[PDB]
Amino acid sequence: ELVLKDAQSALTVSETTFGRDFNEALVHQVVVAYAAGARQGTRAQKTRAEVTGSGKKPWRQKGTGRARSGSIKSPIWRSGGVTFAARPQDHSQKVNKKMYRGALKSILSELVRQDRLIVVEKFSVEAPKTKLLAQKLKDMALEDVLIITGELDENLFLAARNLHKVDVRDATGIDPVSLIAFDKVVMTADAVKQVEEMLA
Amino acid sequence: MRLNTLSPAEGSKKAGKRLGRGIGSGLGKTGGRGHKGQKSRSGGGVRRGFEGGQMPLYRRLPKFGFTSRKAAITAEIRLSDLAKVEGGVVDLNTLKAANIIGIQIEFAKVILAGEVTTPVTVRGLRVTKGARAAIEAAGGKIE
Amino acid sequence: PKIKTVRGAAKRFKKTGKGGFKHKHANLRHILTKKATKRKRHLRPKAMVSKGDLGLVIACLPYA
Amino acid sequence: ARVKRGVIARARHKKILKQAKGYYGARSRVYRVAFQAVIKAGQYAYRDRRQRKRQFRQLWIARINAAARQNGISYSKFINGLKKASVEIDRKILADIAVFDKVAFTALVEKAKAA
RNA sequence: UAGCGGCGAGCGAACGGGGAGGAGCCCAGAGCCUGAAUCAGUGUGUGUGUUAGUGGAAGCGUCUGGAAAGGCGCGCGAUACAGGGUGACAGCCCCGUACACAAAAAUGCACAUGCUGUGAGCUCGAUGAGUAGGGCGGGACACGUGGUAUCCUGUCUGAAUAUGGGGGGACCAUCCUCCAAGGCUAAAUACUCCUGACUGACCGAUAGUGAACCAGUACCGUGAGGGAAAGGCGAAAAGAACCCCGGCGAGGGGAGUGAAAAAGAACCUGAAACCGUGUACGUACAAGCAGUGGGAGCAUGCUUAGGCGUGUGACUGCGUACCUUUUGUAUAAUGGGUCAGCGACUUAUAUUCUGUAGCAAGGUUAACCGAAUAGGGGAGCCGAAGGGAAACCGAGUCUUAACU
Ligand SMILES: [Mg+2]
Ligand SMILES: [Mg+2]
Ligand SMILES: [Mg+2]
Ligand SMILES: [Mg+2]
Ligand SMILES: [Mg+2]
Ligand SMILES: [Mg+2]
Ligand SMILES: [Mg+2]
Ligand SMILES: [Mg+2]
Ligand SMILES: [Mg+2]
Ligand SMILES: [Mg+2]
Ligand SMILES: [Mg+2]
Ligand SMILES: [Mg+2]
Ligand SMILES: [Mg+2]
Ligand SMILES: [Mg+2]
Ligand SMILES: [Mg+2]
Ligand SMILES: [Mg+2]
Ligand SMILES: [Mg+2]
Ligand SMILES: [Mg+2]
Ligand SMILES: [Mg+2]
Ligand SMILES: [Mg+2]
Ligand SMILES: [Mg+2]
Ligand SMILES: [Mg+2]
Ligand SMILES: [Mg+2]
Ligand SMILES: [Mg+2]
Ligand SMILES: [Mg+2]
Ligand SMILES: [Mg+2]
Ligand SMILES: [Mg+2]
Ligand SMILES: [Mg+2]
Ligand SMILES: [Mg+2]
Ligand SMILES: [Mg+2]
Ligand SMILES: [Mg+2]
Ligand SMILES: [Mg+2]
Ligand SMILES: [Mg+2]
Ligand SMILES: [Mg+2]
Ligand SMILES: [Mg+2]
Ligand SMILES: [Mg+2]
Ligand SMILES: [Mg+2]
Ligand SMILES: [Mg+2]
Ligand SMILES: [Mg+2]
Ligand SMILES: [Mg+2]
Ligand SMILES: [Mg+2]
Ligand SMILES: [Mg+2]
Ligand SMILES: [Mg+2]
Ligand SMILES: [Mg+2]
Ligand SMILES: [Mg+2]
Ligand SMILES: [Mg+2]
Ligand SMILES: [Mg+2]
Ligand SMILES: [Mg+2]
Ligand SMILES: [Mg+2]
Ligand SMILES: [Mg+2]
Ligand SMILES: [Mg+2]
Ligand SMILES: [Mg+2]
Ligand SMILES: [Mg+2]
Ligand SMILES: [Mg+2]
Ligand SMILES: [Mg+2]
Ligand SMILES: [Mg+2]
Ligand SMILES: [Mg+2]
Ligand SMILES: [Mg+2]
Ligand SMILES: [Mg+2]
Ligand SMILES: [Mg+2]
Ligand SMILES: [Mg+2]
Ligand SMILES: [Mg+2]
Ligand SMILES: [Mg+2]
Ligand SMILES: [Mg+2]
Ligand SMILES: [Mg+2]
Ligand SMILES: [Mg+2]
Ligand SMILES: [Mg+2]
Ligand SMILES: [Mg+2]
Ligand SMILES: [Mg+2]
Ligand SMILES: [Mg+2]
Ligand SMILES: [Mg+2]
Ligand SMILES: [Mg+2]
Ligand SMILES: [Mg+2]
Ligand SMILES: [Mg+2]
Ligand SMILES: [Mg+2]
Ligand SMILES: [Mg+2]
Ligand SMILES: [Mg+2]
Ligand SMILES: [Mg+2]
Ligand SMILES: [Mg+2]
Ligand SMILES: [Mg+2]
Ligand SMILES: [Mg+2]
Ligand SMILES: [Mg+2]
Ligand SMILES: [Mg+2]
Ligand SMILES: [Mg+2]
Ligand SMILES: [Mg+2]
Ligand SMILES: [Mg+2]
Ligand SMILES: [Mg+2]
Ligand SMILES: [Mg+2]
Ligand SMILES: [Mg+2]
Ligand SMILES: [Mg+2]
Ligand SMILES: [Mg+2]
Ligand SMILES: [Mg+2]
Ligand SMILES: [Mg+2]
Ligand SMILES: [Mg+2]
Ligand SMILES: [Mg+2]
Ligand SMILES: [Mg+2]
Ligand SMILES: [Mg+2]
Ligand SMILES: [Mg+2]
Ligand SMILES: [Mg+2]
Ligand SMILES: [Mg+2]
Ligand SMILES: [Mg+2]
Ligand SMILES: [Mg+2]
Ligand SMILES: [Mg+2]
Ligand SMILES: [Mg+2]
Ligand SMILES: [Mg+2]
Ligand SMILES: [Mg+2]
Ligand SMILES: [Mg+2]
Ligand SMILES: [Mg+2]
Ligand SMILES: [Mg+2]
Ligand SMILES: [Mg+2]
Ligand SMILES: [Mg+2]
Ligand SMILES: [Mg+2]
Ligand SMILES: [Mg+2]
Ligand SMILES: [Mg+2]
Ligand SMILES: [Mg+2]
Ligand SMILES: [Mg+2]
Ligand SMILES: [Mg+2]
Ligand SMILES: [Mg+2]
Ligand SMILES: [Mg+2]
Ligand SMILES: [Mg+2]
Ligand SMILES: [Mg+2]
Ligand SMILES: [Mg+2]
Ligand SMILES: [Mg+2]
Ligand SMILES: [Mg+2]
Ligand SMILES: [Mg+2]
Ligand SMILES: [Mg+2]
Ligand SMILES: [Mg+2]
Ligand SMILES: [Mg+2]
Ligand SMILES: [Mg+2]
Ligand SMILES: [Mg+2]
Ligand SMILES: [Mg+2]
Ligand SMILES: [Mg+2]
Ligand SMILES: [Mg+2]
Ligand SMILES: [Mg+2]
Ligand SMILES: [Mg+2]
Ligand SMILES: [Mg+2]
Ligand SMILES: [Mg+2]
Ligand SMILES: [Mg+2]
Ligand SMILES: [Mg+2]
Ligand SMILES: [Mg+2]
Ligand SMILES: [Mg+2]
Ligand SMILES: [Mg+2]
Ligand SMILES: [Mg+2]
Ligand SMILES: [Mg+2]
Repeated sequence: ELVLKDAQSALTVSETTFGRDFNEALVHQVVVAYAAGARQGTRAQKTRAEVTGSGKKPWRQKGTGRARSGSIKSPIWRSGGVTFAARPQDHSQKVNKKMYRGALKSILSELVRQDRLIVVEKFSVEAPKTKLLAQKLKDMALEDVLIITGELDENLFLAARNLHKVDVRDATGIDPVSLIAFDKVVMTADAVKQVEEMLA
Repeated sequence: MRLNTLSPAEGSKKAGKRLGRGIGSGLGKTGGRGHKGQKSRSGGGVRRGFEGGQMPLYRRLPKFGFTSRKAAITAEIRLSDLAKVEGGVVDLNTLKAANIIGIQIEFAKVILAGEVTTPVTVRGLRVTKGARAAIEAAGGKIE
Repeated sequence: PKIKTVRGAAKRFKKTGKGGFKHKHANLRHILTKKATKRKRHLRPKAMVSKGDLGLVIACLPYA
Repeated sequence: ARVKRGVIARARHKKILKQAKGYYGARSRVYRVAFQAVIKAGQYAYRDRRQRKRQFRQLWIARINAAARQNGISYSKFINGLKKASVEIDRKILADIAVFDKVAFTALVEKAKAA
């Protein structure tokens, strides 16, 4: 069960979803993988091939009292080479469905212990305005939050862009890193019901 | 847990062998590949199954057999995955929808893998002498 | 890219249930009249690959 | 991520050049030469911790042999005379007594004379 | 994988399946009837989009400082806390930003539709000859002439032509399947000299383009062609009026600006090599990798009324540099004039093994639909069964006539 702060209604949520042992390694791996997915990795140096110049030997092999050289472009020279030049690469890494679900089940269950998960009934601002949302969180005693909702209101969305420490994401689009990052998590009764069914 | 507080399980990560980095690294100067020779060099080493010019094992032995085309289009149905189709009818097209065997497999055979419960009438399918005892002992009549 | 099997090896070896490889014996193609029957009989069945040269087979054909 | 390494190297050279402070010529000024001298200084330092113990023993033994022969006994018979009288006093002290308190030392030789 | 292959090195399919995207028609021509589907223009309709743009919210007081955006304390706008500038770090000083509005004129689009101009329904009969195939020689097919189907042809030949011909991998015969010897067809696909916007676990002047700078310049070459080096005063030039020395010089010293001028243009920071000036000790009877353990004196500090630290190092025991390559190097074997910067086990996909996490006789998705790191999609793959060359049999099976 999960009590509310303006009703005290017994929302009987599943045991294994919101009440399991916090597996650290899984969560760590999934959040690290999620971070690694965020990278675009758009970078490139140029190999001795790719550098502009000639392939001609600056001086002949023998005869001259100098270190044998083949090109201007060689990485031991100045102004051309970079031995192992990088290529635009994809750092995103695979995560198993059961591991991603297991990690969400692991982190979302730990918020019930730490009391960061503030489950609520209907949560929605009157008109599309930040001023009201900023004021109404002072009564709720919140600052840095992830307001999860089932029915995503444009009124509520538009009202929480400009606020830095608030973020409004849909119950469908919850993430591993976000649930960990934010200092509290305000879930709607519908959103809990959706996420329960989604994670299963 | 916060974003900093997390950590991996002890044993997960293992750094990586960084060659050519001083004496203290152990490996460093000739990074774990000895002094001179073909193997030490960049792009070094020989190709697969090369025994220094001696006639390799994969050539000094005679080649045998031929690959059967009929063996490609036959399956070995394990009797454990028998009652997973449509009650108790397992011809071929029915079995194929259950994803037990591949699409291009006309011939097929049921072997004694163990465990049957429901009565399954195994029609239009070759069946083994041990499986014929089991399948009937469960209840279902073959053919 | 994927590893290419050393085809010549793929036709001379077959992977048994445990992991070892069966192979046909040499010295049973030609020049057989001078050979005694006891050799030719012993060379006829297939035989297992030795421990020493197992790594040379395993590398040549990584798939099966 | 490119790692420019001008900061760390200089610190490593500077650390060693500080250890070479006092030496003649490029051995103090020039890392490539200093680093050899600082290592060899370590090799000699490691060695001479063993030799310090040897040299001082010889140095004491010379003083004891000098102070004993004044009283009429050679070092060989003196130490045997002390060992036969079961005296546990070492060379370090015997040499120190031999220099400082000779009126004291005399009695040790007279004790060695008995045995 | 099946194959191909001095059956070596290597090369490497299709069938079938899951997806993206889907669309078809004209000719080798004769009736009635004919502008009606169709497009290809001159166009007409809004909607635009675009190349100029407009508005666009709400802060004050003290403290430190050269300077406030800073601290400190109280406000207020937020569909605007993207970002930039401003004398240090600005939601509210400025330019922007979100949001609502814009085009006289040229244009790129998607639908009405007047139209020089183009052909609908339906009869009866046509169905691409030096061609298909063949011999010879080459080539393309994963397929190297091999038992080699298939296609293309240089060369020499030669059918039937729909009661016909092609194909089904030598070939034949039955079945099935298509209809060559003429054409036109969007989308999914590849690319970015170029124009915008936006983003980086990209670089920050030996890096990043060769080129942050009047660089494809200087310079080199007959020429094709090669090809550099070189960034930063300060918030603001307030870039030093004026004296003094000097050659109505270079260069300095004062004065003056400024928070600061060892920030004064050879201009932030200013290392090291290298070259000096002055202070302390040692140093002109003393042999050698120049150090190292011992150690007198002398010179400097501290607190005490006695001991330490630091610099120096007379004299003295031991002591032949580093790297490389080697059986072995003080070696008179290699390499290094020194310093600073840069300079070498990497990246991608496959594979086996170790560790670790998930789930477990199961595990698991790939491309793709996705506003998208969810969730679909199990097409597949791998495992749970192997023996046999193979048919085939299967907790057995191979061998063999058969197995104690
Ligand atoms: Mg050339
Ligand atoms: Mg040379
Ligand atoms: Mg030279
Ligand atoms: Mg380089
Ligand atoms: Mg350059
Ligand atoms: Mg470069
Ligand atoms: Mg990787
Ligand atoms: Mg925070
Ligand atoms: Mg915004
Ligand atoms: Mg569950
Ligand atoms: Mg599910
Ligand atoms: Mg640890
Ligand atoms: Mg790596
Ligand atoms: Mg070692
Ligand atoms: Mg090794
Ligand atoms: Mg070497
Ligand atoms: Mg050797
Ligand atoms: Mg070697
Ligand atoms: Mg090479
Ligand atoms: Mg190689
Ligand atoms: Mg399947
Ligand atoms: Mg034998
Ligand atoms: Mg046999
Ligand atoms: Mg072994
Ligand atoms: Mg197999
Ligand atoms: Mg297999
Ligand atoms: Mg950097
Ligand atoms: Mg000294
Ligand atoms: Mg010292
Ligand atoms: Mg020098
Ligand atoms: Mg110095
Ligand atoms: Mg030694
Ligand atoms: Mg000793
Ligand atoms: Mg051969
Ligand atoms: Mg075929
Ligand atoms: Mg075919
Ligand atoms: Mg197909
Ligand atoms: Mg369409
Ligand atoms: Mg269409
Ligand atoms: Mg307009
Ligand atoms: Mg404004
Ligand atoms: Mg102020
Ligand atoms: Mg402060
Ligand atoms: Mg405050
Ligand atoms: Mg923006
Ligand atoms: Mg900003
Ligand atoms: Mg700003
Ligand atoms: Mg910028
Ligand atoms: Mg400042
Ligand atoms: Mg700030
Ligand atoms: Mg601030
Ligand atoms: Mg403020
Ligand atoms: Mg107009
Ligand atoms: Mg208009
Ligand atoms: Mg007008
Ligand atoms: Mg025009
Ligand atoms: Mg035709
Ligand atoms: Mg043909
Ligand atoms: Mg013919
Ligand atoms: Mg033919
Ligand atoms: Mg002929
Ligand atoms: Mg031909
Ligand atoms: Mg072609
Ligand atoms: Mg060829
Ligand atoms: Mg052949
Ligand atoms: Mg032809
Ligand atoms: Mg014919
Ligand atoms: Mg004719
Ligand atoms: Mg027809
Ligand atoms: Mg007809
Ligand atoms: Mg007929
Ligand atoms: Mg044919
Ligand atoms: Mg056939
Ligand atoms: Mg046709
Ligand atoms: Mg035709
Ligand atoms: Mg046609
Ligand atoms: Mg043709
Ligand atoms: Mg088109
Ligand atoms: Mg289309
Ligand atoms: Mg714009
Ligand atoms: Mg970044
Ligand atoms: Mg930087
Ligand atoms: Mg440059
Ligand atoms: Mg610089
Ligand atoms: Mg460019
Ligand atoms: Mg120019
Ligand atoms: Mg000239
Ligand atoms: Mg010229
Ligand atoms: Mg002046
Ligand atoms: Mg004057
Ligand atoms: Mg004058
Ligand atoms: Mg003059
Ligand atoms: Mg001047
Ligand atoms: Mg002047
Ligand atoms: Mg002045
Ligand atoms: Mg004056
Ligand atoms: Mg004055
Ligand atoms: Mg002043
Ligand atoms: Mg002042
Ligand atoms: Mg100053
Ligand atoms: Mg200052
Ligand atoms: Mg001044
Ligand atoms: Mg001044
Ligand atoms: Mg000063
Ligand atoms: Mg001054
Ligand atoms: Mg500055
Ligand atoms: Mg300066
Ligand atoms: Mg300086
Ligand atoms: Mg200096
Ligand atoms: Mg002096
Ligand atoms: Mg003096
Ligand atoms: Mg003197
Ligand atoms: Mg003399
Ligand atoms: Mg002297
Ligand atoms: Mg001399
Ligand atoms: Mg000597
Ligand atoms: Mg010396
Ligand atoms: Mg010393
Ligand atoms: Mg000492
Ligand atoms: Mg001393
Ligand atoms: Mg000393
Ligand atoms: Mg003194
Ligand atoms: Mg004093
Ligand atoms: Mg000496
Ligand atoms: Mg010596
Ligand atoms: Mg060498
Ligand atoms: Mg050796
Ligand atoms: Mg040698
Ligand atoms: Mg030696
Ligand atoms: Mg030498
Ligand atoms: Mg040599
Ligand atoms: Mg060397
Ligand atoms: Mg060098
Ligand atoms: Mg040299
Ligand atoms: Mg490696
Ligand atoms: Mg576990
Ligand atoms: Mg478990
Ligand atoms: Mg299951
Ligand atoms: Mg799909
Ligand atoms: Mg697969
Ligand atoms: Mg499979
Ligand atoms: Mg099998
Ligand atoms: Mg019989
Ligand atoms: Mg029998």
